[PDB]
Amino acid sequence: EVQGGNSGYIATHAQLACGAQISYVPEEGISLAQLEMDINSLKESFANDQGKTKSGRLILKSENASKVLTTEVISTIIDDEASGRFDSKTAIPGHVQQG
Amino acid sequence: RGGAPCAFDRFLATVQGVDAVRAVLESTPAIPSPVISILENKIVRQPLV
Amino acid sequence: VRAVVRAGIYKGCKVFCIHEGYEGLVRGGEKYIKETQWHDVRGWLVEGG
Amino acid sequence: LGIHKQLRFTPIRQLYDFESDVPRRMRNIFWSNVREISDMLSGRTSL
Amino acid sequence: SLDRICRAIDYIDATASHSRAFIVEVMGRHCGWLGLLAGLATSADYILI
Amino acid sequence: DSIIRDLERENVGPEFGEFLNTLQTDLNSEKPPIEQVKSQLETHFNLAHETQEFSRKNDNAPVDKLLTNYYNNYEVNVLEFVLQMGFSRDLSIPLNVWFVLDMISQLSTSKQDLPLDYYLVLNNSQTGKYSDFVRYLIYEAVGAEIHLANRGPIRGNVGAGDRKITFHLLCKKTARMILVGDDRETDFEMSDRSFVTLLLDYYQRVGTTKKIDLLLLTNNFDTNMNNKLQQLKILESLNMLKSNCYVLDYQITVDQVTANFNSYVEGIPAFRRHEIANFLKKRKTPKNADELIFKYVGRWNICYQKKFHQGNISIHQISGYLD
Amino acid sequence: YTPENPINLQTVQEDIELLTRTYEEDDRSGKIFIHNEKASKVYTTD
Amino acid sequence: EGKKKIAIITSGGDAPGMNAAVRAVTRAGIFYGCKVYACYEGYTGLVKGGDMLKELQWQDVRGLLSIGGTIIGTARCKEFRERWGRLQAC
Repeated sequence: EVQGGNSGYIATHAQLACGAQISYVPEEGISLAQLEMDINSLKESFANDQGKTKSGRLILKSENASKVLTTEVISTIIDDEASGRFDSKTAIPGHVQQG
Repeated sequence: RGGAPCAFDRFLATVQGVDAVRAVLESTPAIPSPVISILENKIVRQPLV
Repeated sequence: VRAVVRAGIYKGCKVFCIHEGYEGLVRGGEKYIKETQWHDVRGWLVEGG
Repeated sequence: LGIHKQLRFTPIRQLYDFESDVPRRMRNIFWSNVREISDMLSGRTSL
Repeated sequence: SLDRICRAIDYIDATASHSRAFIVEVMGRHCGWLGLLAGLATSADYILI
Repeated sequence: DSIIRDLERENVGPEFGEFLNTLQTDLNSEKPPIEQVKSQLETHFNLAHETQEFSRKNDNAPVDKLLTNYYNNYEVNVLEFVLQMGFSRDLSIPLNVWFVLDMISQLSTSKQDLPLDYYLVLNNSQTGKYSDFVRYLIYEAVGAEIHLANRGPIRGNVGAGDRKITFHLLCKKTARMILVGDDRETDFEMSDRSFVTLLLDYYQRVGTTKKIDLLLLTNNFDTNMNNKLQQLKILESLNMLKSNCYVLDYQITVDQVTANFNSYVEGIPAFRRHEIANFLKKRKTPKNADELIFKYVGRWNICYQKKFHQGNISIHQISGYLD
Repeated sequence: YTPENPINLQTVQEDIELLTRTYEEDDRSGKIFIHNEKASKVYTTD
Repeated sequence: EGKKKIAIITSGGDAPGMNAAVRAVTRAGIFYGCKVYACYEGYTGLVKGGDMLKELQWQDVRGLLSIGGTIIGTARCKEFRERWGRLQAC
């Protein structure tokens, strides 16, 4: 879960700087079709990890991207769809990001 | 005689109603004109005669 | 380097990483001039030097 | 006071009336290219 | 009591048809309040109070 | 026997039922039933010229030995979940069926193979009314006298290795039975566009997690819904093809859809990225937004590799996945 | 919604499509969905 | 006329569920590729069949499963007791 409110600037730049696979931004929102497409991407990504470097996978979700499809909801959907091939866990640091 | 049908009637009319349409399509002069009936919780096509 | 390897690959061209800079360029060969793949530059963002 | 491509002072009038979602949103983006590149580098397919 | 009466009238109204009249015999020996209010609540044609 | 009635009711030629009445299989002999039916077909329907010209008009491409020539004995005998995406409009139904038997026999040489599951989709109306005819021949080629179904997969042993095959014919009729829960009356109109989503719905309900290792692609009927490129872009989108899956696109007549196919599949990540991207503005309209082709768009990040091309017949293998 | 039948992003999208296509025809109305308490630990009534 | 014309009649005394029956007959008829025609006021509408025979649309039978008696309307068997009445209905 990313801060910045209705501005998708921080999640955009954090995606580039960290090598996140996806960044869900308030300007675009989160569609079910994109969510299904992106989950199938993860399904294929892990099926192709056989042989390559294990660098880890991130999805950055700006809190404002979806009020319904929340960090916690999104992650539960990933587990449901993953069918034991991989798991999903959330990371919600909070309004501490100020520094 | 008035009011909304009970749970069972809603099921009974909807199910017999669908079968009535099927019975129309599934017809030929050889196959007798039926009465959509219910027997052992099973919808049955009894002859009208 | 991660960016050059991936960008060049995406734009449909072979990327070679010249190891040990100019030394590798002058000495040449497979020893210093290796063809680099998209997954070969994995997690290099964090890597220092 | 702002960075634009140039460090420039922009009168509040033009940015409030024309360049902002004055309302409940409080925010048009520039980072569109950065987005395209990060999806390219990670193999993301949009719709 | 008024509620019981209206519950019956409501069921009666909940149907189709020409040449049909319906009589609702109401309990209430001394007053016509129940007859009048049922008549009002269910828009009855004629009340005998 | 019950099938011969279905074809006469469908306004089809008697040439099919006449074949089912002469269709015998001596499963006691040395020649495998697949080749007994294969031989019977070729000689009842005289597809001699049609097989010759199908090769001739593709620059002598061995149609009879496509997989065979290309792969080693191992490679072709390792392919276990084949998925044929309908018939070629350019070929006759008897040649189309023959080609499925030839393909099946091309994957069952060694007796040291794991079981095979073959999925034949009859996507349009013009072919869909041949499902039971196809199934009955399959029933004989595999000789399902080991342990036919109105709706169900044919299980037997096939080829020279008597390899266990488990063949499934997916069509609008089996689909029609599935929806009305095996009820007698199934004569309600079913869109071809509706057939793909329902085929998708079965794989999702069965929870099937086996990967397509050999894909047979072609030029079907109802191309507005049953397109070759879009067909692939959906199996790409849904994660249904193996990490190193093979894609075979046989045909005769040349279309833009065949030129757009090869361009996409042989193109660079930037070209694919943009290919998908254009189609989207060019075809996604509020009325058409719901469609399965704007939900399952393909994956640019998937990397194909050319392995064969002999005039309009080619094989491509999934070499990579960029992430 | 029942435990016997699978619930997912595709099924949900299909359910939304039906509801969408249904409402864009209506002109007595009001639609309902029946959710069995034990159907999905993800796609709940909520 | 391309399709099959199925006529639905609710005759006799009211019975709750007649509307649910009409809704199932209509909607199933449409689904199977027919045109469903309502015959108003029992057999009377079949005997004086003109404006008494009207088509029913998939939307016409909305919410009928919680209604009753009949939206087609009912009537007593009277003119359909005579042969000349049945002849006209035919």
